Amino acid sequence: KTIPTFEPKESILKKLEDIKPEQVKKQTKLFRIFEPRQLPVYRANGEKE
Amino acid sequence: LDNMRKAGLTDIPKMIQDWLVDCSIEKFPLMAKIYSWSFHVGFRKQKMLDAALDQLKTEYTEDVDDEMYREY
Repeated sequence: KTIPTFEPKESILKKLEDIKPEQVKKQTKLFRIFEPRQLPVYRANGEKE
Repeated sequence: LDNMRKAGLTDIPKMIQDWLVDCSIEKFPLMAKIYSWSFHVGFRKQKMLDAALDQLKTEYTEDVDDEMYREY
């Protein structure tokens, strides 16, 4: 038969004896947010160069 | 007292309706006697299948008030 699912609001609680320290972050590649791109260029007339 | 009249017995609810006009503790040993003679008719033994399948049948509902369960 169908038993209705009931998920109570909770979270896990650790003691002070087992709290993992912060795992240190070292980066692998540079922080990039801009990238060079190839675009066509047009002269002052409008014609493609 | 109408479910006891459809079952055939008629000398018991005449005893109760003659007590409801009193509602007194002096004649309540008669009303406790009627309740105690009821359990002497014998046990209600039935089959193992019909006792479970009438007990393990229940109707759950997902529209229950979930605001009352997280406090319960």
